[PDB]
Amino acid sequence: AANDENYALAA
Amino acid sequence: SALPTPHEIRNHLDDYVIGQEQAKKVLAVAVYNHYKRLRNGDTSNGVELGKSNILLIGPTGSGKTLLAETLARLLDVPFTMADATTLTEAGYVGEDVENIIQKLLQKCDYDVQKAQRGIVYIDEIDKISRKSDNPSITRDVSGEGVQQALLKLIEGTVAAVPPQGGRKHPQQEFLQVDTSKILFICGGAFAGLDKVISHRVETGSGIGFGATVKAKSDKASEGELLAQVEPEDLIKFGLIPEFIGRLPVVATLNELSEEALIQILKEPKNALTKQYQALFNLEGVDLEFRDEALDAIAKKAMARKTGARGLRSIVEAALLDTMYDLPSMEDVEKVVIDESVIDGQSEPLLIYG
Amino acid sequence: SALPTPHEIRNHLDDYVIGQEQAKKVLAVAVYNHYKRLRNGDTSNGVELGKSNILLIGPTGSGKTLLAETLARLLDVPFTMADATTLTEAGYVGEDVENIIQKLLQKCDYDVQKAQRGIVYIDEIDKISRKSDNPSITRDVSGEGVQQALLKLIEGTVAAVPPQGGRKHPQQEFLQVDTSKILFICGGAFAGLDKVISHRVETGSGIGFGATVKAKSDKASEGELLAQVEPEDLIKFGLIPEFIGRLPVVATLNELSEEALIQILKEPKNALTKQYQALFNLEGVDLEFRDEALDAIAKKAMARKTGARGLRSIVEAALLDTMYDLPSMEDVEKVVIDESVIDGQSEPLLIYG
Ligand SMILES: Nc1ncnc2c1ncn2[C@@H]1O[C@H](COP(=O)(O)OP(=O)(O)OP(O)(O)=S)[C@@H](O)[C@H]1O
Ligand SMILES: Nc1ncnc2c1ncn2[C@@H]1O[C@H](COP(=O)(O)OP(=O)(O)OP(O)(O)=S)[C@@H](O)[C@H]1O
Repeated sequence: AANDENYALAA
Repeated sequence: SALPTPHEIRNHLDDYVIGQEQAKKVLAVAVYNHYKRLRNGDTSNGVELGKSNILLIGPTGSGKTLLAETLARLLDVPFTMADATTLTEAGYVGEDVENIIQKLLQKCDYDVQKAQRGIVYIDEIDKISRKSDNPSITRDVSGEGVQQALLKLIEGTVAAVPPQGGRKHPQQEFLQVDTSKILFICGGAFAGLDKVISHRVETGSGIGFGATVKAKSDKASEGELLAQVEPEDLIKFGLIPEFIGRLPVVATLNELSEEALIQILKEPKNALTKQYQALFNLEGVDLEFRDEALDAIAKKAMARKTGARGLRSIVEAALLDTMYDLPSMEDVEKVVIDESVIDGQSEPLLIYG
Repeated sequence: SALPTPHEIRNHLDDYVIGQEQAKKVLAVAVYNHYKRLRNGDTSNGVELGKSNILLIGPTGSGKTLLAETLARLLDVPFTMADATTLTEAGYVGEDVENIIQKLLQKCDYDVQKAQRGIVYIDEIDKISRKSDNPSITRDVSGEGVQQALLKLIEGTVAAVPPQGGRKHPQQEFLQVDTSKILFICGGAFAGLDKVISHRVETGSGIGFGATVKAKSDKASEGELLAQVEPEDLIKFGLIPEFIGRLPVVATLNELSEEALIQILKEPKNALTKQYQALFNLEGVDLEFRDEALDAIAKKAMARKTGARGLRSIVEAALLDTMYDLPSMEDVEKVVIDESVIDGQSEPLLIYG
């Protein structure tokens, strides 16, 4: 999977 | 089948640990009670049995960490060991407190029921102690944030433990594991706690004629001061009253002595002498020691004030030159260490044949 | 297969190192003992072996960093270096302590099993020492904090490191690398430690007629004082007693002299003089040195107090004008350097074929 499994991220 | 009595558990620990009877009894009693609570899972009695956590306050190299590792070899329920230093409150790059539960789940094959009845050990608890000198204006996440987060977890609360523990996204789904019955054991070598206790217990300072004068020899030993420990003293160290309140059981450890240290060389299952003796056996060489040599070694280690770990330093120094050329020689069967060898006035007596 | 003996290991290290027999012996024994622990699971008897971490103390340019780099050439297990200054407490912008283990995995292609028996070297460990931080006015993430995190890591514990930087959130499966069998070597130059040891060794109970001891003392070299180092002295330098307790064996280094520097210029394989010879040989030009020149070089190096690294500065400064125009002309077969050339009152002699 070139794209990450999670698009949203948390800082 | 049948819950083992505390005597059986204590006897097993004696094979790997020497001394510290109070700590052994407290740990054995806690395990015995935990097993009994697990047995009556239905809880026919109307009253809801409440758990009691344990705290360990002892000097460095006193067997605090060793006791936890040895207990795992005898326990049957899940057991885990964590480090409080790496812990950080939620919402920061540091791992969350809930990650500890994730580790326990791995041991029990991700079983919620098993994790609820599991045991957890914590180390370096003294490091997270707050700094009274530091003003409250600056937020502390490593020391203060961890204590505040462990309050609900220790007392018993539902924790949204992640499946793997790597990250905790709000949108992500997490497993719910209650901690109402889980037992936690905290340990740590509180540095400077004896000074606070002595100031409060003695209160003998004063230069005036009326004020009493106390000699330095009259001062109690560090181990003795630790015995007269109260929650108020720990609060001065930097622990919030809420955290210490969750820990009603307090246990202390005594510093090792020359006579006790001598036993550590041979009585333990994995004693230092056994490791070195076996290390020489796999090379076709025999190793022997003398009781007089052990006394000198223990006496020197006490000066280092580093605990049992100091013994490894002394042995390495004496046998440094030996191993440097041990396999180079030939026609050697046994090696004998004399008392003078430890003092540096002689070399090991090689046995040929 | 047969494990190499310490003598063979010392011979290879003696090529790239000079006058470090004491340090070379300790390193050779450790690697030899480490390999023995790898061939057998625990022992023929069945008891596990505790590891012994090495602590290297020596002035700058004494070969502390060189020893680790040279040792990697003879090691058949994963090896990696680290910087203590970068390390910081968890939950901070600074590099995490667990990242050190991550570097080791890179060497063995992310193999958890190989890393478990790897060797790790740490440099400039004195930087994390406390600087009069005994009151603990504020927590030091770069200092005392780093030591606390390394306490359990050196002893042995599970480390959660991402296999591929958290590829996917579900089923992350963070690698659990136990460091119970991973050797650790710490090294750093300590400034002021000699004075601490001198004060302890210095006699004199009191001043005045009442004093029963004259307090006579004699000047001692830096290396001599470091040999008498004890854990108590390190504690006063700003190190936690628990931390030093994890390093049982301590090795010291000495300074260099004219004879040592002179030998280092020609005896080692990758010597400074040999490097310049190869750089000139490829251009069809031969280079030769003289004993008198090396003497001036050694004196100038120790006169500037720049250590072994200062040698390069003097050599290049003497051959700057020489190589600035060497490619221009031709028909030159050999070059000769004299003592007067180093002094700056002469010039190198050129030989035409
Ligand atoms: N009674 C004992 N019997 C055998 N080994 C012991 C004993 N007490 C200490 N040790 C040794 O000391 C080490 C265990 O140190 P611990 O006392 O458990 O930890 P600590 O030094 O008190 O603080 P931490 O948590 O390790 S930073 C091991 O190397 C043990 O072999
Ligand atoms: N005995 C030696 N033989 C050859 N080169 C040496 C020797 N001792 C030092 N060097 C040189 O010194 C450099 C390596 O630095 P070190 O000697 O390890 O000093 P250091 O301890 O690394 O200083 P730092 O910056 O505090 S790590 C290289 O340029 C080596 O060539």
